[PDB]
Amino acid sequence: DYVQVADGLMVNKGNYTLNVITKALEDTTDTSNDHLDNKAYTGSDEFLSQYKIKAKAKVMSIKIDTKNSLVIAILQNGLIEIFDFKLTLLHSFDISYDNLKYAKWFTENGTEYVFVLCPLQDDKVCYKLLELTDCGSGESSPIKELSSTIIEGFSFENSKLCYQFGKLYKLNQGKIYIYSLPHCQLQQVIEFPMVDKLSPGDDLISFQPVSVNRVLLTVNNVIYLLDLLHCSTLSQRELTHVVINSEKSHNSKTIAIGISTKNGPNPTSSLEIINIDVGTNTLKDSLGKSFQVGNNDSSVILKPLFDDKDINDKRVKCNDVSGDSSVPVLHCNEVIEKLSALQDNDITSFDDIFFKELKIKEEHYTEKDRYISDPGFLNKVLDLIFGKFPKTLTFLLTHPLFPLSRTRNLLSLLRDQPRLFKQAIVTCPNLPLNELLEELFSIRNRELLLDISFRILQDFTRDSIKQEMKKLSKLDVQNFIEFITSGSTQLFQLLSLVLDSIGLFSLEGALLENLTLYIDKQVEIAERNTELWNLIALPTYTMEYLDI
Amino acid sequence: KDLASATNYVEGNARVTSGDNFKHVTATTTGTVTVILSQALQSNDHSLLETVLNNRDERVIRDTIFRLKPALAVILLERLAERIARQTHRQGPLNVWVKWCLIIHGGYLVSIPNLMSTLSSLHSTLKRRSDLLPRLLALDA
Amino acid sequence: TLKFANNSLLSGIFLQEEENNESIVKILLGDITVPQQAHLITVFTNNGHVIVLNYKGKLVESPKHFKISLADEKLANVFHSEGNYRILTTFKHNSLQSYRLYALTFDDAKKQFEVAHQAEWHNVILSNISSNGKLLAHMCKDVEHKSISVVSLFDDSVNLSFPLGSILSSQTQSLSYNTRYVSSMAIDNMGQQLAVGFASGVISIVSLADLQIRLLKWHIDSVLSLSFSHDGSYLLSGGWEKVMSLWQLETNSQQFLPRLNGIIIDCQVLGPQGNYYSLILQMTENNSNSDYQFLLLNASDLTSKLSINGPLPVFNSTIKHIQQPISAMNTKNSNSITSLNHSKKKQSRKLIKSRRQDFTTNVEINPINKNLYFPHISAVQIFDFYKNEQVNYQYLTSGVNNSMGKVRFELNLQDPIITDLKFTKDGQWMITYEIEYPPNDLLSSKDLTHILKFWTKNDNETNWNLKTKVINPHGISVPITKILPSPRSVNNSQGCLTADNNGGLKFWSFDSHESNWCLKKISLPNFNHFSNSVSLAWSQDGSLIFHGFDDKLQILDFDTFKKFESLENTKTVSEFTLDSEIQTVKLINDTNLIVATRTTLNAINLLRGQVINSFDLYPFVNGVYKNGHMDRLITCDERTGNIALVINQQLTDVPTINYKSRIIIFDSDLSTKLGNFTHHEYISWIGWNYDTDFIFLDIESTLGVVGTNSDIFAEQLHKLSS
Amino acid sequence: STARPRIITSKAPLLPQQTTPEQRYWRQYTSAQLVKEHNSVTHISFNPQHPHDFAVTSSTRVQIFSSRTRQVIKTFSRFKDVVYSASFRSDGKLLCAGDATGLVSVYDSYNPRTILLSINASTHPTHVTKFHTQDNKILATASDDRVTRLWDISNAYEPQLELTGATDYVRTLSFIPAAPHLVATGSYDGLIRLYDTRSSGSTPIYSLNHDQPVENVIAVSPTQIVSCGGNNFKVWDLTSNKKLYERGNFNKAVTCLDYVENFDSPMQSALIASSLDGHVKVFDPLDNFQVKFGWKFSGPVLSCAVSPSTAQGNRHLVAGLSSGLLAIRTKKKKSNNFQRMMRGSEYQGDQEHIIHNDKVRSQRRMRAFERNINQFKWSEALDNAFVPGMAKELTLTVLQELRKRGKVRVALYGRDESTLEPLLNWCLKGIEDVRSASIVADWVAVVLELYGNTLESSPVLQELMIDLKTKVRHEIHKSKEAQRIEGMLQLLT
RNA sequence: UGCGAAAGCAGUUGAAGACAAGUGGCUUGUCGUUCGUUAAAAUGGCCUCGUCAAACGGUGGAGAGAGUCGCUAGGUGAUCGUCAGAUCUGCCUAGUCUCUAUACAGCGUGUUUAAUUGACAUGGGUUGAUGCGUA
Repeated sequence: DYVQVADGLMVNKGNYTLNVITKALEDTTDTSNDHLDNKAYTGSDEFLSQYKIKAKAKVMSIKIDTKNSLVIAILQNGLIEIFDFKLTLLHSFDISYDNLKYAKWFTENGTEYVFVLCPLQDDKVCYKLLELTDCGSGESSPIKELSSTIIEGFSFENSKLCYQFGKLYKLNQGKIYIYSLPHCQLQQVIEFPMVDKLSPGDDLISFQPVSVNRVLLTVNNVIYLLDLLHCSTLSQRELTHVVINSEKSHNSKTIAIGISTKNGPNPTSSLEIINIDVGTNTLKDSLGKSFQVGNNDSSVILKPLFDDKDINDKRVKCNDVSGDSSVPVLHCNEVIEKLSALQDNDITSFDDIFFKELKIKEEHYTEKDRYISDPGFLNKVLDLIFGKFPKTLTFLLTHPLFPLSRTRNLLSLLRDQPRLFKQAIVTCPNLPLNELLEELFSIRNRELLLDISFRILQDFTRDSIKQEMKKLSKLDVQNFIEFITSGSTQLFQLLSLVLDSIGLFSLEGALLENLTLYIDKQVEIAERNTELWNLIALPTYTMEYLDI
Repeated sequence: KDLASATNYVEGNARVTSGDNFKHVTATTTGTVTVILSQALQSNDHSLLETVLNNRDERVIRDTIFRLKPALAVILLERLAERIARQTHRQGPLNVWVKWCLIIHGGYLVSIPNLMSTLSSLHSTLKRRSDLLPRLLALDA
Repeated sequence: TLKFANNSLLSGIFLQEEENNESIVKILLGDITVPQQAHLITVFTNNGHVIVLNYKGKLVESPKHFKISLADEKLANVFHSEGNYRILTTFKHNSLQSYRLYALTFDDAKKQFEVAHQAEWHNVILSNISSNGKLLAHMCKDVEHKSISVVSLFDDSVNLSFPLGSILSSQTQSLSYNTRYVSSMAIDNMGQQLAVGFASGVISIVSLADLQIRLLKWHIDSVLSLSFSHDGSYLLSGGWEKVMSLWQLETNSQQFLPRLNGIIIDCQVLGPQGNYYSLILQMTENNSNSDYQFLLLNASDLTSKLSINGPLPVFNSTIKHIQQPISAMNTKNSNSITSLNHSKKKQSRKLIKSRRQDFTTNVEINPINKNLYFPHISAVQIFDFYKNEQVNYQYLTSGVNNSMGKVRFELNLQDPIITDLKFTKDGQWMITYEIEYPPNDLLSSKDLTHILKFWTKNDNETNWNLKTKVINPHGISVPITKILPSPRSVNNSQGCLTADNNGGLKFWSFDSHESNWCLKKISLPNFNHFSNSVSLAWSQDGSLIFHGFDDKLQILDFDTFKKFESLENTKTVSEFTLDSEIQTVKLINDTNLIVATRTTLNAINLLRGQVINSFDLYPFVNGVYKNGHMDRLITCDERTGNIALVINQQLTDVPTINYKSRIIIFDSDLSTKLGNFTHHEYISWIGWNYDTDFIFLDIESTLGVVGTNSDIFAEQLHKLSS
Repeated sequence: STARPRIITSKAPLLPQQTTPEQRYWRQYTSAQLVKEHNSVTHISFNPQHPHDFAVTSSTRVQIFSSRTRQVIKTFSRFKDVVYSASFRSDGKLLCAGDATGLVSVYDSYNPRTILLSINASTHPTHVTKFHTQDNKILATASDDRVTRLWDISNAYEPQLELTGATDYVRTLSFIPAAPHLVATGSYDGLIRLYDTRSSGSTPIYSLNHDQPVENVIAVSPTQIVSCGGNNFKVWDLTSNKKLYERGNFNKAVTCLDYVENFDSPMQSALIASSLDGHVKVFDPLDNFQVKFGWKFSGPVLSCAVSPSTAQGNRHLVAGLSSGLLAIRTKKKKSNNFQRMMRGSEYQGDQEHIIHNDKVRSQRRMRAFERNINQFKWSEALDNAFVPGMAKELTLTVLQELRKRGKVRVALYGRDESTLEPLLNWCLKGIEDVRSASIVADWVAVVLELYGNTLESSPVLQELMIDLKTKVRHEIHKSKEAQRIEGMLQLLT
């Protein structure tokens, strides 16, 4: 359920700006910013800050300081604005609002008295909720969502100071209880391997899933249902997927606990205090084709053998449709034991490998359909005969007659026995067209030309033939035209393919006139035998005789 | 009408199409007629398009299409394709024009990204002209 | 509706997995138990049970049934008159039956009917009984040739007999066997005249007092049904043209009724004054099933008052002792005068010995109003199954389907076959694909035409309108193996995806600008091998298409319509070669997909890109279905699982003509067989209606489903004023 | 029982360049009239109100033509120099004409003898004069003085507003059709200026840079206006000051435009454009100003117009040429005792409880081949095919109905020399077409299958078979060379 | 008949019994007969319920037709003539040029995306085909 995995304060800006992200700093004085330059003034600094935000103006900036209140700064002009203290305990995570969207006087200690985005505007005292250890702000109808370690969930809306909903959510010590990408849920990660999505409108779990592996710095991206997560002691920022018109590619969120992983875009090099290197450069979560790439958070493969429909009085099976048998006696233990019975001292003989395989699979030794087989099992026995031991006459005849051979076929030109090579041309059911075109244009001038042109026509699309038969020289195609003119239907359309794929201008003249004369007489004989196939009263006076 | 009476078959004004309309994805040369042809194709001028392609001298057609700008060889070919689709006796004289447009402008309309989608009407016309060739082979046999 | 299987009262008569020759052979309107008091019917079956059933109000939970003391005889019919009751019985040389007539009585012990045995007829070829049931005629085969005998049964008023060579002409003895074969006979309510309808087409009214004949020649093919009116002055006849004629026997003047959607295999006047005609129409464009339409009609304006019909599917093969009816020539819709016995022997031997015993059909569900659309031959029966009656019937090809009753040579022409139809997922358009066949013995007799049509209706009108048709989609002479409607995310569920047997794909979509359904996308490969083991599936997102060609499940995207590609090569497996050619690629939801092929049944996940489960199909479905019909044999849901379905042809102590069905369901990627059901009869199609049920079609077309002072004054006044 | 299905006429797959509804409607403007004028027709306006007359401005006279006879009903000849513009007021009551001496003279329409007032505008030639389209008593005249003037027709001594600001040769006015304070003027320097008349008026509020010297500016919506000048025309959104379409589908300069709305047409709106090379074209404003139909005329077309939106009668397209002539194409449109005896036959059930209706509808008349196929006269149906006055698709559909339905051989059994010659003489013509040639192939194959002895006897269908042989030889050369072109562009993929 | 792809690829077509005709047999042919095999014709054709006229809306068209001996490309003939070439202002075809009620075709206008109105007593009687010529 991952995404494209690589890369081992105003929240909607990017580059070409001066500093739309001014943030606090660990083990430093208070705060800083950088460019790709805006001034770094003070928002009444020197306190116990843990994050820093702005009023989406960058000259009405602040230092969100742990003193129960905050003031404004002047990071562009020089003229400050006035303020007013509400509390005096811890306002280290202050988030100033837009023009009357979401603001309340909640500092750290259950005193969420509602107010506005001003220095003297007030509202009701909505401090009714208990001691909440995870208070976030979302835009359902702009709302403070409190998750309390008195454990209980509540959701108040700071649009009319109205408590929308609330229940008993038994949330433990979390890792990141971040609001969702469309904001409709709460993604709260458990410590090692889990991330549960809860319904953040009713305070209830909606899908409690496990995660892939160790990940600590996790936050929802600007996506549909996708999150990013950096490793704890790792610079690996992977992506997973559990904004929809023209989504984001960079500058989505900045919450990470890597090696100073501030201001995390896709190319996240030029940081705000860190000056680090960059990583992946993809977009957000797409619909459903990127999950074939990010096919993670499940790695639990076993050896899948063919089961059977369970025998609940199977003796009344009513005229089974086989020839003589009813069910093949499945022996997967003997399938595994045939590997030990084959990987032995039959280093040049077919007495302890070919007889072993044809005893484990009692067939006609060139035929399918008496299957019980696994592709990993066939690949491992093919590896054991590709080792110390093509001189077996049963095993490597009955298993290119198997539709799971898996790309160990490249040396089929590199070994040349006539009957095994022609059988691997006709019947081996996955073949590389590179080797097929090389065998086709490495001509031995025989009927195996017809047998290779047959398969290269009957399992590859014509343009995929053309693009990969551009990869030829010109002596090959000149001798191919010469051999066709010297001395059939599939090779005529193969000749059409080579003429389509050599290109437009870079040709010669004598070969072209020879091919012109040859195919002129070819169309004449085709026309005449098509004609052959489509080609497959009394007078007034007579004089006659009769018997005497 | 009766309740047991079946509904008869009626096409009405249904558009019957084929499966092949891919409409959706100093001097020393001659005295030619290509200024006439070019400002026939810049507008949609069927009258002087007819007076330029009732010229049927092969060298005139050849260097006319050679002097033609290759950005509008595709629309000259579209006009020729529609005219041989409609009038069937024009296919003799006018396909001399369409084979010369492909030979001379063999680079522009191989660099165009959708050849069949851009000159669908030629593909459909030639497919319906050459599809019945076994039938009249059997007929003349 | 008196449902038999609703209660053990008479489902105990027949619920067998093997024996359906227990049949219902006559209904009478009175009460045979107690006379002179009727709103309830007494049904005689073909074995000897006599059930008395109330059809006014609720059915009584214990009917008045008896079982008459009968020999090995098998109940031809019963007969009523004033008071008395007769019965007729069949028997055990040359294969002919033998009939025997009894009379009934009941009164002394009210459990048994006592019988009397009037007479016998020791070889019967053909028989008919008059409209009042007062006399009956039949044929004999007693030597040089056959014979004809009429007998009154409720009295010895008349019984005569004569060899039918005195009926037949002198021309017929030097002519074909159709001129002397007789396929119908009828008598009137006096026994004065008799209608002999021959297989050559003529009718002959003999006058029974003096054996003088009169010939009526209109039917150009065989005469299949005759009846007289009550006064005997009008003769209804019906044959292979779909025209009911009625002969004014005074002036020999026909009145016709010409386009009756089936050949008339029985017609009779019905009322006391003869104000209704009841007809049986055999509807023989499909040769795989004998599907009869019951149609009475008022005689005044000849309008179909109360036409009755079951569901009409067309199975891939002939079903169970089905014989297409007699005619003059042996055609592809009938059989000649000779080949009925050889054809039934060959059909029994084909059901016994052979291997391709697949008679499965495609049925669709309209996703708006949940009625199901059986595509008949060149037509569709729209039929809703919450009242099991036909909505309507519509011709969708351009044949001679309706304009003409085809006869002796012309029955060797077939109208175009509708082989696919699918609705778009909002039920707004119906895509249909048809194979137009050419007539034989001309140059173009060996190239078919393939036509793909697009139909529209609003949610009120019952019949669809053709908005566009494309003749030869995918090219000339190439078929369409599979059409697939598109999900609600491509063109607002207004796209279709058609597949070739070259592996070519065409995406068609309706755009409003050029107000027609046009060809949007194309991916054609040009191979030199063909296979009709093609399947198709789409992601619900509308992003990637799973093209299950033979031995190969390609993965295409939708934006560039070629095979799927990521440049990072994050094990981008975009092909799955399996052990045999695949016939279902059904993706249950966007995680995983179930492939079914002729040996195994695999399942493949894509959020964990490998095989998760597999099952064994080869012992069950080996070489018995045609390649491309497992898609109609198995189906899915949108949330709650997937349905496999196998068939066991039963056995004796060799296979037989009897079948049983084993349907199984799975939830959530082949995890648990949480449904293991067995049905008593062959099953032909299963499919998910869009509200979490699965409907299936039995081979005898029962649709089943797998789911999840003043008071006495009032009484006496309603009596005395009714 | 049903009714009998009608014989469906064989329609093939559609060929390219089909007849669109727009071009069917615009092609039924026919019966052209050519009226030779004394000089080039420079302007033409229509009466708005009873929109049934039009004024043509030739040199030194203005002729009002009627829209039912197309003759000059009335004429205005008392101008001293070349009269340039002549338009009707929005009430259609009076007619203004700008003249080459800068003397706007407004008469009343349908009375050429009463000149109502003669505004003496600039000493330069006055080239465009039109009344307001909202207001009635103001008249806008632009001249070769690079300044337009708004005149109140009560105070006709000084102009009530003087819209200056343009650098060269203002040749067009226009008014914006919902805001009546808004005058868009267009000059030979490009630069459509437009003015708010409540302001000073010596400065435009903005300017639209058509790069070519504009020839006309009209207003389509209350928001968008179209300016023609040079080889193209451009459309401009006016609330956003911004160009959004440009069509350059001409060879020479577009001289004039006009626009139609809501009239009886498949096209809900139509802008037609006249362009100095012979062409007048119609563009549909709803699908992105795409061209739908056009006319070619016998010289450079200087001005054009159509009948207004409410024409209710004979509808006109008029185009005046620079050659000096005028082209009109129009589309057109027993006893009281006995009645008292037969009174009730027009009642149709108004006060009546139940109303029964079973009169069947009368369908189209059956042709002779269709009723013969119905009557199973199959040889007579073939005979009815090969009459001379039959459509080619009708001969094809009766051949196809006899092919699918019954028997080619039944239709061909009793024939001889004189009764086969129609079939083969049509097969000569039908072998050329793609849509017929399969049917022609199997019909000729069957007739030579079962008339191979009449081939020997009659020499006068031997020659018909030889002509058919050379026809199939030409057609097979064509069907071979089409496959060669198909391959030679298959090479170019 | 089987496997197939729509091409094709393998397989054929026995026996018994009864009856009919022809000359108890023999020959031939049938079978509302059985077992085994995967295995053209009896002069005999489709109902009434209302037609006609004029519009209108979509859908196709090979356009339905008429000219100009006007251009481009051809195919070819009568007589004479050594040919050269003459007269027939030689003929025919296709394209172009010009014009028309898009003349042509089809479906629909009962509700449909769209689009219809009007005439007529929808009878009975007598001639009407031997009364007719413009050929």
